[PDB]
Amino acid sequence: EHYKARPGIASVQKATESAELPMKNNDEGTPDKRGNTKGALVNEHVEAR
Amino acid sequence: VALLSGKYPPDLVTNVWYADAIYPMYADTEVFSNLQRDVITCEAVQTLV
Amino acid sequence: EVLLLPIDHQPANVTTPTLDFTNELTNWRARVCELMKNLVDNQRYQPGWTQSLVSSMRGTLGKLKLIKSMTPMYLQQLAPVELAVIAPMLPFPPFQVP
Amino acid sequence: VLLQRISPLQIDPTIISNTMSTSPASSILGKLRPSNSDFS
Amino acid sequence: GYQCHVCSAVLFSPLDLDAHVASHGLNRKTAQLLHADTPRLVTWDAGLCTSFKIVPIVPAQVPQDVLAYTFFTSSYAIQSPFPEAAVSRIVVHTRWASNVDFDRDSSVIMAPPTENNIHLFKQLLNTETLSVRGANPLMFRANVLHMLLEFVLDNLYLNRHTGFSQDHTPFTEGANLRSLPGPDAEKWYSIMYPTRMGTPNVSKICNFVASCVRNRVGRFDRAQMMNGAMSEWVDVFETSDALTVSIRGRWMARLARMNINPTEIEWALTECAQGYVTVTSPYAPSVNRLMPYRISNAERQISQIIRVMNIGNNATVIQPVLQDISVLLQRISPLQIDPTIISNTMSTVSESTTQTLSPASSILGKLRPSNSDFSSFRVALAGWLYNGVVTTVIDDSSYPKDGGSVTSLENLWDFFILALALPLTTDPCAPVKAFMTLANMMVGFETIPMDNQIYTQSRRASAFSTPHTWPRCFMNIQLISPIDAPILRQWAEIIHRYWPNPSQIRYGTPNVFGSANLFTPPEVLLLPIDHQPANVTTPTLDFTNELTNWRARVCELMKNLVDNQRYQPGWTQSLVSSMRGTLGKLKLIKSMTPMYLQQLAPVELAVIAPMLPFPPFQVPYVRLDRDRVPTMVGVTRQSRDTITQPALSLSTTNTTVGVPLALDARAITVALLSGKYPPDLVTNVWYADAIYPMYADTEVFSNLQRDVITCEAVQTLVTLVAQISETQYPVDRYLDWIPSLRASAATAATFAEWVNTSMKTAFDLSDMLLEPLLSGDPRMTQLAIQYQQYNGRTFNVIPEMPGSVIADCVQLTAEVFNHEYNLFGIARGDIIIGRVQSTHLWSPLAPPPDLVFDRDTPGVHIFGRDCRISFGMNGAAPMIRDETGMMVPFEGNWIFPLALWQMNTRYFNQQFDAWIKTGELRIRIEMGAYPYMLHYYDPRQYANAWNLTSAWLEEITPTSIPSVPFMVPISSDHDISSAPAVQYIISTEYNDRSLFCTNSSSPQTIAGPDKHIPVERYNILTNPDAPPTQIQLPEVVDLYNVVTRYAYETPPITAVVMGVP
Ligand SMILES: [Zn+2]
Repeated sequence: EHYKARPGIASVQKATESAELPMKNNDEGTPDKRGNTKGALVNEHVEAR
Repeated sequence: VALLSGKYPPDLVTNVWYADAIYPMYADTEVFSNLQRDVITCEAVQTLV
Repeated sequence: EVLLLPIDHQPANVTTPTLDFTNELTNWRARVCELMKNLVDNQRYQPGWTQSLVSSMRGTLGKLKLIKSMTPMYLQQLAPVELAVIAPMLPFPPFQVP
Repeated sequence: VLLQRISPLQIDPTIISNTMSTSPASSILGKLRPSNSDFS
Repeated sequence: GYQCHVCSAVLFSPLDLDAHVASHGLNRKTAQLLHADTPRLVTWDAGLCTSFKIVPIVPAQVPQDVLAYTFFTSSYAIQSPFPEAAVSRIVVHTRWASNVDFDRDSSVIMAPPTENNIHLFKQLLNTETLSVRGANPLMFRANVLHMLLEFVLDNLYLNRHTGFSQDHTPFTEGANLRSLPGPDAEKWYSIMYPTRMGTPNVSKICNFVASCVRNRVGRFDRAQMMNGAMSEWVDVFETSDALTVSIRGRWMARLARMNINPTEIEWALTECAQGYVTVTSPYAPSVNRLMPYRISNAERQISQIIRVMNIGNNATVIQPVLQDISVLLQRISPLQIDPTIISNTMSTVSESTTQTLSPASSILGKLRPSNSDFSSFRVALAGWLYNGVVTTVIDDSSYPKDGGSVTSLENLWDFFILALALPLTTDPCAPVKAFMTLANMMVGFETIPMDNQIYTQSRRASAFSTPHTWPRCFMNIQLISPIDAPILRQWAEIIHRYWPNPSQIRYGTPNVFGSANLFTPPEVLLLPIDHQPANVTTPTLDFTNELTNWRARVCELMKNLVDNQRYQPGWTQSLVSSMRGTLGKLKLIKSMTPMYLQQLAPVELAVIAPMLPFPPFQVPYVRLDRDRVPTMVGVTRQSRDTITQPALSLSTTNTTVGVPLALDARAITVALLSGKYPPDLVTNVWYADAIYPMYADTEVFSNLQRDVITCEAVQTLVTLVAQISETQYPVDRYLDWIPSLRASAATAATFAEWVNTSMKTAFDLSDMLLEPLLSGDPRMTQLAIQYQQYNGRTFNVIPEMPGSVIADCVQLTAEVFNHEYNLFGIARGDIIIGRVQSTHLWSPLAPPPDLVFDRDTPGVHIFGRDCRISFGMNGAAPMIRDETGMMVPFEGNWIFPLALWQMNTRYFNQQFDAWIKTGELRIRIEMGAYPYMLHYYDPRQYANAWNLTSAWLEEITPTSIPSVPFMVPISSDHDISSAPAVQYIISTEYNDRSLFCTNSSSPQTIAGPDKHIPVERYNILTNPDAPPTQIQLPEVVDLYNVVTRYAYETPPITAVVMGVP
């Protein structure tokens, strides 16, 4: 083990582990198995704020 | 202030720094799984419509 | 096979001088400092300054114009290379509008 | 985060202080605050 | 506090008790601007001037059996000039044979080549190298440059004369042999004189010395000037080498250019005193002093520009200088302020008690005569020397609150306080403020046309600070109509008519000193006020100068103001009488301050102005011409992208320098109105007593010594940076063959700081030098200065760069290194990692040309940036991709660049090392320069190189290589047996130059690499037709020369030049 990594493998890989993460799901507004639209009851613009 | 300041290390060679920064990043690739998921995302649309 | 950028890019070398005005960001910093020097120069637009701050203001603008900084050298040479390396490996590949 | 971990650029704000070496000159050192290291 | 002991009286609070006893009785820039460090120029060396020693490596076989022990001169303890050994190298140790008084903490110390010298090449830019034996082959050039700079900055000494003998022995008859001091000297007389030893033998040293010449030994020249004193300089034949003899010779010439005699010190100090202080110099034959103090004017100008760049604005660096000059004027000036003059002359003013104003008593509450007038008046006088940097202005607070009105008596006096103080400032916008204060006193009473709605009449007069704000009604007096503004018309005429005139006083002694001023001619100063010379030496009161005219005309304007029909009936008649009486009283007040400032203060300024740590810096005092008002002054330190010419890249690259400064107009007015003399003084006795004690200082000479180091360091920096990066100045480059990295900004900025530290340590400097040159980009450096008038007419000064012997000697040592690379532990060329197994005894630093190959050799495959390796399936051989698209097996001759191995070191080790050992293929790895390490094996036994070469090949890292090992056979004298030896790493070119002599006591060398003692070095002995003062400098080093040895002495200047008190 003569050569050590100049940016550092343990530093680059720990950021690539969270670049690997997929996009968070957005579920509200869509119906469930019964038929009810899931999510909270709120004004849409108040929710977007 | 990030524009007005900032410097390189006083010993960098780009063919060392980038060859050492690319490899752990590509070692945690997920492109072959994303390309394998996009076919299913494309294929669900016909079975919906 | 294109990646739209709002900055001009040049091929990468590290031996380019820090005070080239071919680099458009360094040119932009220089022109803003020259415009502010013309703004301060003749003491109109600033009545009520009791002392003569024109020499000191012009000197501290000249230092900020002639500061050494490798960030405008970086953004046109090595930042688009790193963006082009990173971009096809992203989980949400880039969505650009011209 | 990943651009900061890959990039060679070391952003330290002390170049401004070494250039100024301290009025209008100290006012920009008040406005820029080079005691900070938050560059997100 | 208890009790005094004169009378038994008890008190409290010892602030009372000490008065009771008296009644019984009666950062960095501030430091460097005043007390800059003094460099150590002159340093003596009583030892012999060499830097190359001869170290033995392997011992000779003194108890051998082929030849008896009585053959050897080691059996008799005979001291020899060269170490007897089987193999002896020459290595580099600066000052192994020296004896100095003040060491320079910089030296090049090398181990012998059997040990490891990698710590001299991993020193500079290797902060990310893991192993303690590896160094980056991209920083070899910067490492070698820093080693050469250390090598010169060590050897900058002077040769010292010690003493001599006469040889009583018949060795070298009648010669005068040097005796160098130290703990012993017996081991030195063989090393110094190789030709002194007798020659009984057919040993190689005795073949040499018997071949040498005889009459060139010891001392052969001297300059004996006096009986019973030192000889001045001698010439000795002794062991030295031409390179450090050349360095110390050029340094001796550089110091001898600066020399001054005791007579010109007298001629300089007499003119600097301008006749008041007379010093003397002896008139006799003397002994050859050395006083290095004369420098050219270009060095003074460059050191002036760097100080002005230090006093880029900062507002506090130059304030202690003005404080120091005020305190210095205190100890000289015979003018003393007397605040009782005004309190006397305002007593007898006739006025009524029934009035409620008292104009004679309002002005004493305005003035408040106190003690601190001096330290606000002499700062205003000291600011006349520094027009270019300091712009002294009247305080913001000394103006009235709302502008005031002329009906206000207190504002009427507050105008009078400013009208006297404003001619003594140094801002160019003083007369417009003097006009605008009265135009603020009169709003509504009478009006004049202005320029805009912004800078109208009712603006505060402090704001008119630039030439653009000067109103058209002031610059053209006809616009003020005398019908409805007669007092402003009259005050404008008084300003345009009776404002003082600039002049010139001629300080300076440009013979010994150098005129450090720019923007002016040398030997001249510029004053704001006109001056006359003193005719009589018994001074007495008169009323004829510009300051008394200026005091009179303001009072007469105020009398014409109180004599106004629009203004007089608002006041009572006794009050008008008292105000007019106070003005007529205040016209003719006796004060010696105007006559002082006219005709006796510029003499003090011209006397003081050379004896000064920060020499003056002025732009021309223009009186009222708006065309030539200086609006800026700017210095540069770098250029733009392309322009290599300062006259073109100066106007767009500068830093504006200059800071304002506040003053007290009330204190200046009190100091002007109240000044008296000693009651019967004579103004030559006063000055011959006062100026005398401060002319035994040496700071005015030591700053001239300092400016040499300041000017030569920037030239050494701009020379040494140009090797590793491109610049604008034309230099030669001798070290392109050593591989270097591609220089960014941070590489040059780091390398320049290491050069700064290597100067600052070696010349005994504790403060900071060339730091503003380090703040910017140090690649493209230039030094220039300019100032600009109002109309855009710019006056630039670009001082030339005189040559620096430090950079001259660094380039000389580079030229010598180009032929003596083998001495500093570097080989030139590249290596071959084939397999050679034979019983031959050729040395791998000088291989036979059968084994090497090149790009021109046919059938040789060349590998570049492309490496694709196909594996060998089903018994077929694996292949690698040629540069020209071919696939070749693992045979033949290959050529690699070193970086190709470095980027793929572990993948190449597992593929290639099994084939280099037992198969056949050769790999020529090219790098240009590499450090080498040696291993001496015995040629009668088996040897193998694999445990060394595999250990070298495994440790190649993408950022470092270790030093390259070799295996050299030990050259025995007598007949030996033969054994197989397996060599792997051979060199390409000749690298066996550091070898000195083989077996050194035997008659010959039968088997092994041999060489005799190099005749081409010892030219002066072996060539009878050569002149003694001959060097062959770029090719050889010659190891034995004539050297001059001085016996000068360096006394302080007050120990030679004495002044009569
Ligand atoms: Zn007492």
